[PDB]
Amino acid sequence: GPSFWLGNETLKVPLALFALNRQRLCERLRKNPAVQAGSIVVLQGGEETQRYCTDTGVLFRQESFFHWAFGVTEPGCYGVIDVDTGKSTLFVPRLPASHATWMGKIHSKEHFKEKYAVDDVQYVDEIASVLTSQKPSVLLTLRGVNTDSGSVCREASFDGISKFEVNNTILHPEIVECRVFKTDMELEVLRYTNKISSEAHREVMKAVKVGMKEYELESLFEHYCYSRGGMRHSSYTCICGSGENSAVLHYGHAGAPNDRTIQNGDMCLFDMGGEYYCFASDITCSFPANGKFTADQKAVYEAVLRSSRAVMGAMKPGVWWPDMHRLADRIHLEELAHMGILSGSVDAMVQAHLGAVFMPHGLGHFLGIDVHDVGGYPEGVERIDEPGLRSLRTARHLQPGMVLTVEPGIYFIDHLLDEALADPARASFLNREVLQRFRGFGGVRIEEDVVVTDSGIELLTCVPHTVEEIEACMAGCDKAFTP
Amino acid sequence: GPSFWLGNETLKVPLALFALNRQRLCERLRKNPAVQAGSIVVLQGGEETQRYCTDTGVLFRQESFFHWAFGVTEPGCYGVIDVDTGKSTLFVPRLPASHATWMGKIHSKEHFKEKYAVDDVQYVDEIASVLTSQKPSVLLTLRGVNTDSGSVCREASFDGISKFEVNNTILHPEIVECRVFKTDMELEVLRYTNKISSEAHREVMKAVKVGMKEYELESLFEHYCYSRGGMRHSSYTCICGSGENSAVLHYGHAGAPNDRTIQNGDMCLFDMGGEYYCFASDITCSFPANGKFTADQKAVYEAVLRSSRAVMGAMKPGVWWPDMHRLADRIHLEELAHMGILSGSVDAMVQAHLGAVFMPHGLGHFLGIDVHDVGGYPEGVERIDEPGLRSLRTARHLQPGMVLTVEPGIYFIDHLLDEALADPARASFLNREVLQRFRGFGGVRIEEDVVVTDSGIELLTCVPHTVEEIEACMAGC
Ligand code: PRO
Ligand code: PRO
Ligand code: MH2
Ligand code: MH2
Ligand SMILES: [Mn+2]
Ligand SMILES: [Mn+2]
Repeated sequence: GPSFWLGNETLKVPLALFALNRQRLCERLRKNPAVQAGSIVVLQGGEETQRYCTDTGVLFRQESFFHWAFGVTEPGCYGVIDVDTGKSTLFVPRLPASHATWMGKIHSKEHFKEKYAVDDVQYVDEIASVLTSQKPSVLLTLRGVNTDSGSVCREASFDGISKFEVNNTILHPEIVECRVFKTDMELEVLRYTNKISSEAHREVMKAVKVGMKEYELESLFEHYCYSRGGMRHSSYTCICGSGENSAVLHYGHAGAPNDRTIQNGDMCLFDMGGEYYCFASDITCSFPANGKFTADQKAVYEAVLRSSRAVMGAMKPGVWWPDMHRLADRIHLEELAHMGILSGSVDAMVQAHLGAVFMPHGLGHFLGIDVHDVGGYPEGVERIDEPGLRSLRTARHLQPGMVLTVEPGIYFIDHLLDEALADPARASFLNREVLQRFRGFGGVRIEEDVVVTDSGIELLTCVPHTVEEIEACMAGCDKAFTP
Repeated sequence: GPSFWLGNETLKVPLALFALNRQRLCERLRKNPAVQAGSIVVLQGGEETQRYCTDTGVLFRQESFFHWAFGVTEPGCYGVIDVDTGKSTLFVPRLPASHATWMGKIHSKEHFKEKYAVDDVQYVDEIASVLTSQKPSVLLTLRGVNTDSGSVCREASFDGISKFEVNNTILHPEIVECRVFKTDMELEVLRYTNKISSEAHREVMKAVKVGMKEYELESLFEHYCYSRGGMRHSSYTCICGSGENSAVLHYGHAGAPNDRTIQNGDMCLFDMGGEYYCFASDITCSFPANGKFTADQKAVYEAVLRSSRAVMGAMKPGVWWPDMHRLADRIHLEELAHMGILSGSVDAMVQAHLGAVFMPHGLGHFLGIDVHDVGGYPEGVERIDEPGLRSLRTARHLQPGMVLTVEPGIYFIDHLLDEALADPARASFLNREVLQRFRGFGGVRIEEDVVVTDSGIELLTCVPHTVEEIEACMAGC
């Protein structure tokens, strides 16, 4: 069957991937005792947008649930799936004749049927008549809360939908659960997004020079991903933090726009990931700007490497993800004590939540069509109300097919360090005579993407993440070179 | 005073630029007989957005009117201007402590006052209290219709605004008219955006090879503009049309996403422009993929070059922009007739609107903060209901300080050609036996950005646009 492909060395993605997702969704809904016979899933695709009131078009990127079910890149579509039969119908806009002058060929409905391997294609303005003819019992629309944004997924609507019975509660938890477990075809795409992003990270590490602006490397990363990977989008705005900016977890946004000059002795923390056909990647490489770790930089880096490796070695089905976060905390505290930054009982440090001073974010998150992917907190899975752990994007137990980031880090964040020094329950663990030397260090994060298997994990990422590999990469060594 | 700068060789833009815009706006409002003493202009900045219901942040780009007035890059702000005194007050978000962990330094109000050279800075949550203290007669908010999108500019709102008298009709035409006329400081930025975009077009022309995907050149263009020019955004989605796609005027969007392989013998039409600090550029280069014009490609190309140069040379204050569009039409028809595609009286072809078959779009448009900049059709300026001219984005007469694109083109668009061939009033002019050789040609567009001066124009763009220049650039010369 047909495939999405951007030529050259880019990945061919079979449209069968989306047919399987639809099949899996129907199979799950058929098992759901509350789903009525004759139900139809109704999804509304994204629409094209402009900047504010101007006619400046914004490049259209499909809504993620609609993409997951259909793989459709055109704006203005709807899509329906008959639960009982699995039959799929794509609704496409009826375009004006002038479209052929300004925007491109006005493809036939049959063109879209063959392109997307759906069972039927109709025009959007006929949706009410088409659905009436199918005599559905209930329309299942999409409404629910994203647990990272807090936003409500807005459900499909069309003129005449009020004449149908509409249920907007069943579908969201079910399609979310389908998205949590990646198919073999989806894993091929996530292997590819990690491959290209890993290559781009290596090119960035080879290119960094003292005196460059952070955004020069953002630009290079995105250029590699697009020109060599066909990744028109990134999965999120590139985080290119040098020096003290490496302690700012989502640095690089419009208010702090990757505009610092890289200086000798700085650590760089580059958290970047290209997106291919709406599939994410998320990789973080930390490294010295000048290509040579100092003793202090090596020690911090090695501490995060130890926690990364311990978590990856422990991950398997049945493991509770908060336990991995606590494991990383304990290891960071142990290693910071071995460095002389902390002293005393690590057991007592953990009770005082001292780990969250150095790692205020979650250990890692589901990844998929969204970089912070859906399904981390389904009903009954509670957020843990403690420093650090409350920022975890899931508190689930690991199961085969989940895709997670593993991204421990250690940072030197002045307001968190000063809070600890003002708190009698935490202050005594800090050795200011050594800590002072790490003020303004920034931080280190080591992030890889992994798949939970039947017995452990598969590593998707291939970047230089040991001290020796990093120094070798920055010295221009071939990838195949093993220091 | 302070300047916006992204380091390296990027342009330092003085924040005085925006102070001058605020002063010019107040000067216009003070002359408006409907404006009451004690009025305050209230603008609302753009807010950060995410992809649909996800937490995936969209890179924030400021709303154009707010940028024009204040130059502010942070989301979530408001800005007000006392009309009588010109005093400016910026309102910034009061950020939570966690901002320092996740997003960066929590700058003080004094930092923002120094950065933006405004008279006062307050927190957004104080806007109602601050404005109440000033006892305004009326708040002037922004509402009006963009004549390219048809969308309504949404006016500022804040908690408590219902307690004030609000006027939402006066401001839009006045701030639009100020944007139409670029200051010398604005022109310096548009010279720079054209400089970097021109350099990037040259790099793209040198890099094009048969067998590449169109999007490889989109990527290179944007990489040059960002890494070398500090242009994090483009002014619009890059149009990288090869072969038949060069006849698709806004090719490159998500439904036709620059995904064709460039083939030997194809024409390329690359319409791309980087954006620096929310100032646009818009440049188009057309050229043969293999670096050598065929006779047919050269003839089409030189026809568009002729109209490009004729229009630029005729532009001066007082010229009616529709006349320039018709001038390009007439030249195209003359040249297509010389090539044997057309036959008969060019005067009669013009009366039949045949030029619009080959150039269905407007000759060019205002350019500024937005690539299709505001103010093309103020009240009293009417759109001309004829093929081609109806797509003109302004029907104004030219005046000094206006910034225009000049972008004639000739395209071979099947449905327009076929409609003309069905019409006995136009079919006689077309020679099917010659036209058939140009079916699937695509098209040629040549675009320059210019400023109207007291005596003529100043050309901002510097790209290879003669056949000799193009072939030399592409041969690695
Ligand atoms: O948002 C998160 O969960 C991770 C933490 C570091 C940056 N991204
Ligand atoms: O939209 C416009 O007015 C011009 C015509 C060709 C592409 N841009
Ligand atoms: O977390 Mn990247
Ligand atoms: O027209 Mn660009
Ligand atoms: Mn991540
Ligand atoms: Mn233009």
